[PDB]
Amino acid sequence: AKSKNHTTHNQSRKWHRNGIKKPRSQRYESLKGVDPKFLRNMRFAKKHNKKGLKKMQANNA
Amino acid sequence: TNTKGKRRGTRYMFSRPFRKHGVVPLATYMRIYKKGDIVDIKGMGTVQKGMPHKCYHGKTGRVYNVTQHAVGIVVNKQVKGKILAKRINVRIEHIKHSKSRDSFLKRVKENDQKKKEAKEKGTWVQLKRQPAPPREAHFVRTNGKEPELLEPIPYEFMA
Amino acid sequence: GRRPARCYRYCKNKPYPKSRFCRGVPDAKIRIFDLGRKKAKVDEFPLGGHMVSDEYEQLSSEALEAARICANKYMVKSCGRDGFHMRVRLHPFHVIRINKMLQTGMRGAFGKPQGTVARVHIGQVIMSIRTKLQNEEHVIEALRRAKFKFPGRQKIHISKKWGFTKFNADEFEDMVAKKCLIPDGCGVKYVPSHGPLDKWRVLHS
Amino acid sequence: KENPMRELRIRKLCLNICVGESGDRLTRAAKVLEQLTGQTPVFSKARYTVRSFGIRRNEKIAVHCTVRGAKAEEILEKGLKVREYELRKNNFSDTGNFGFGIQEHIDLGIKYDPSIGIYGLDFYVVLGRPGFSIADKKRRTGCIGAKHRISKEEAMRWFQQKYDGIILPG
Amino acid sequence: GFVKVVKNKAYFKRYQVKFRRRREGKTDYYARKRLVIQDKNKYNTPKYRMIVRVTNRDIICQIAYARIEGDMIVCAAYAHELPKYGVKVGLTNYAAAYCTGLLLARRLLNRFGMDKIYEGQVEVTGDEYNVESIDGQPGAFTCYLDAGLARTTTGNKVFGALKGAVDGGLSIPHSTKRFPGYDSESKEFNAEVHRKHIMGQNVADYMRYLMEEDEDAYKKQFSQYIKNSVTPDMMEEMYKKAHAAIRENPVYEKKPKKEVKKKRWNRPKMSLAQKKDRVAQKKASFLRAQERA
RNA sequence: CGGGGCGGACUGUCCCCAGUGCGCCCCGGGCGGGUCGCGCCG
RNA sequence: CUCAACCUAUUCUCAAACUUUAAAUGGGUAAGAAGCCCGGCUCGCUGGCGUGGAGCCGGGCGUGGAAUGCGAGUGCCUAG
RNA sequence: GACCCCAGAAAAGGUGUUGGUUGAUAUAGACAGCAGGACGGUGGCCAUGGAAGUCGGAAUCCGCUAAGGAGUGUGUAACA
RNA sequence: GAGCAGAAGGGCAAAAGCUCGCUUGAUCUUGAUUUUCAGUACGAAUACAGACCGUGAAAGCGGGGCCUCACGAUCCUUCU
RNA sequence: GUCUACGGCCAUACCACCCUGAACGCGCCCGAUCUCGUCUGAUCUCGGAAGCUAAGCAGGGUCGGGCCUGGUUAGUACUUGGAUGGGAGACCGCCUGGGAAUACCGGGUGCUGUAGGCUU
Ligand SMILES: [Mg+2]
Ligand SMILES: [Mg+2]
Ligand SMILES: [Mg+2]
Ligand SMILES: [Mg+2]
Ligand SMILES: [Mg+2]
Ligand SMILES: [Mg+2]
Ligand SMILES: [Mg+2]
Ligand SMILES: [Mg+2]
Repeated sequence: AKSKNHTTHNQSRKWHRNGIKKPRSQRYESLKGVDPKFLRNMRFAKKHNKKGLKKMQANNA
Repeated sequence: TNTKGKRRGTRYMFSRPFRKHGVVPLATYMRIYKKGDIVDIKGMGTVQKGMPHKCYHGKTGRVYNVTQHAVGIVVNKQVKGKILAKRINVRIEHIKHSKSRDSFLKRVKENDQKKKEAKEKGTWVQLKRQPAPPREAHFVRTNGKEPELLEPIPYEFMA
Repeated sequence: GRRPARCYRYCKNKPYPKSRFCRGVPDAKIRIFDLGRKKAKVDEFPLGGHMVSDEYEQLSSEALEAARICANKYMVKSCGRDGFHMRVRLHPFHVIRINKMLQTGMRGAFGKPQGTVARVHIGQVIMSIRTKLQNEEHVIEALRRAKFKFPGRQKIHISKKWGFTKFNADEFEDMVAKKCLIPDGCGVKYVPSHGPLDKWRVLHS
Repeated sequence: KENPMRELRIRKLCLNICVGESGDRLTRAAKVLEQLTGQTPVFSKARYTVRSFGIRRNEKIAVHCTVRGAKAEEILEKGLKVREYELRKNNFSDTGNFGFGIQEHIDLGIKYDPSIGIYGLDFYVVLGRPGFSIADKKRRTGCIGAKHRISKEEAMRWFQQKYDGIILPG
Repeated sequence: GFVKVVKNKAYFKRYQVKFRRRREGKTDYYARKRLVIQDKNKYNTPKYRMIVRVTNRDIICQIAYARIEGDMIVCAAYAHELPKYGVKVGLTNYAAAYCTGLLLARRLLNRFGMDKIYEGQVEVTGDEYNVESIDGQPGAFTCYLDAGLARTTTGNKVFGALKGAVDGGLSIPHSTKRFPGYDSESKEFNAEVHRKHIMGQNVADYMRYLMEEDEDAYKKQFSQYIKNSVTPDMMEEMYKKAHAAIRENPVYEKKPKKEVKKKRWNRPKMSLAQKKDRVAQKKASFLRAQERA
């Protein structure tokens, strides 16, 4: 009739068999969840990087 | 059997320290948080808006977003056999700058200065931290005074 | 209709005081904790003797009452009704429960209050008697007799303190002389050398 | 000798008429206070329902007003005429304020009216020195300090000196 | 004794003091948080404000932005420097509040170089005016009124300082509900009685009102007005000359500090050795007086 | 463990009684670390 | 004269659902090249200000910035 | 009596023996034995039917003394 | 040591309590996130963004109740 | 050496009582025509400048309470890991590392940012 209710016994042994891996961090994390007003302005800044290229290469040279 | 309430078991966790109740000091609202800096999540209970969940109290994360009153923090959370990066919105009353990153950033600037000076002067200097080495050989003077004899004291029932 | 004390000898539970959560607790059997000449001044009874437990255990309020009466009767016989002062230094603040059997079995087995016990630690003082110097042998015998009312192992000790105070008997008198101590009923008041000078001027006058 | 900024003065007078119930009795009482002060009084309600007194919570029970300045000094003299300048010793509180009562309001200097009744009232003179208002100011409010306070003995001395009053040893 | 001592040892052990400037009754920290704290997505952008504090004898107008190490005042103008420019008497009134608000605006704009641009309303009229930024030019300086603990009802002098600053060229958000010309019943702004208040015509009306009724009360009230020979018929022109002088030269020249001998006026703190000696001497005097009997 | 000369403050010994710090300079005794230190010994 | 309650200074004994204080063991993060430092360019966001913030483009820096050990990363199908 | 878990024991006792702690007496004669004395006021007071040291309530002294409690027990109705 | 609707805990003093004045942010929208979690849903919650408003002199605050509870798929119906 | 305006940390800053306060200031203070609020010009708002440091405020004092920081308590309490350690148990000791809190006894009694004054 009655049986065991709950245990975390042997759970930690199972977790560490394949390791508890930290999430794979890498360059260029995603922009999900960032402020929409800030985000749509950065798109305008990226779009208009074309102009001022002549000034950039003049300064770099 | 345990309830699933969002603030179960936070009776002392979100309570204010002794004789530190009342108005929140204003410099906590004047801290500048940018994208990429490391912040400890505390979770004070005077402000009930933007409270982090109790599983993030004491955790440290990295800011990825800044709003008018809060920040978005990427903070690791361990769920059974996996760790996954949560993103939480926390008002600035419940965070503070982590000094571990400040200490390391200080040591980087000192290291780059030390390399710069050593190259321009003509020296090589150890920049890595080394673990505490075994003690060096030394002489201990008695100064003409014999060491004091120590003996265990007799037992007696104190009180 | 009380269980044998062997069923509640050990501190197995957490402390379970009578509070707003534990209600319906019967009164402890011991209600009197001081006997003899409780009104005697501090310098009348310079000798202090303790019964000290050596076991981390529980003593029932029934046993404390029995041992209190047993020590009182011997002290009265050998020292008179005003030749001593006894203080029981254990209070039965822990409620023990009983799961009363005639639903049947272990279902809903949490018990109802049954009585109260005092939790005693190793080296803790159970009982104290203060008296004159010439009654040292009578105090030891009185405390020895009261040992038989308790489950564990207890030691009789003659304290180096003066009476029921916390000051040593070999420096008590000259502290009173130099006004570091002032009697107040059965005890003393320690007056430190700090505070308003008006208190100091109340002394020395 | 004394600093001129320490002389005692009257802050307010605080007349009060506690009628038992609400209605035409209370309206007549407020009429009496208005005739006495030239100044519209305010009704006060009952904190709690007490049926041994016959009152209920939030029911208009009493009427009161506070008078300051020259008009207060005039009304106090009118009240002290009735008392014959005889205030008992215990009428003075430990904070330097005193008070008394009168049983009939007609002898205050108000002509009788058949419609209006026989209302009595309470006088409560609140004494003060210049500078007492710092406890009431909004910005940088403070206390007045120990020397600047008024004791029962100083209030009694002021009454004896100013109104040549008699303090009965009651 | 009959009653428990409320302020016993346990009371003081658990007592938490409020903030120091709350205990002195100088700062409303509920208002200060909403008013000095910048949005976090604006980072180190300063949030400027105009602190208007009216004193028993002075008007203080400052512009500050909050930092962690304390506030930073970038421009301050006082009403006690008004004798340099026209008006010499009758400070801490509505007309002087306008003058010091205008002086603060002109002083700050001169510090930033935005003088010719953002002149403001040179011709003083009481109606609503709000400076607009000019394209191709640096934007208008924006700050917010900080009234402190003042009760902001219609006619308060802090709104006189605000009116001077917005007419000086500063952009401060406001409504004309709190200017003296506003009428609560009709819910309309007169804008002409407000101009009179700016020009001190209500004070001039009082002077001639007292002149006709009781000359003794007139002397008692405006005693320092007979000195310096200020009359009601010349009040308005005096304030207009004050405005023009403020416009022409708002630069503050700090008075050079004089040589002073270093003097200790307040008693220094007694040392530990002195305190112990004082206790020993007091004890000795008690014993000596006792043996005298 | 202390000695000299000027400024405040304290004491129910007040006669110009007694005692305590502080700021500047002149001396004295003791302790420790650096010193091309300098010598002598191992 | 005496006993109550009251107040004051003490005194005995306690708390899973009390607490000023407060461990040990424990939990998170950091210990660089995706870093640091220079210049410049873009922005419709922000704005006293060539102001802030973010993004982008060039350049120079390697003593590879604790110990120890180990080769890692990633996908599909899947039984019990 | 005889070895983790583990398969049987407690309070309380012992002039069995062993070690330890504290104290006391003693050549000014300990201790134990054997042998003498163990007195007067006073058969002290209050208690009662009788309580004389010895059913009890209080007192608790003095002289002679080497010493002898106005009493440690047995005993008597009380004595003895 | 009161009060904040209620259970308890947290929090709160020119507050979050009390009294007034004006109001309807308890409204219209798209996503993101947190909580339970399988990292599914519901419920609840957090931070924004776009409208239209309220209030205040303004900074601001407000898309319900100071926070932790107060609730509900497919199919069908009904309204907009 | 101080003060004012605005503050940061939020008692080393608070609380009780006493003493002193030069100059500016800050106040108390005088009045209700206007602006504006009241039962009450007490508060608030406004217009002032005869008087006063009595109060607030500032500084100092008190074998002051509190608070802050040390010593002690104490290598004590508790505790990581270990043993075919002890003990009928309850519990205790040792090894290996970490290590408190009262009482009691000392010392201290706001630092400071920006702007602007006074101080022969
Ligand atoms: Mg199962
Ligand atoms: Mg049985
Ligand atoms: Mg149990
Ligand atoms: Mg406000
Ligand atoms: Mg919106
Ligand atoms: Mg809410
Ligand atoms: Mg103290
Ligand atoms: Mg250990």
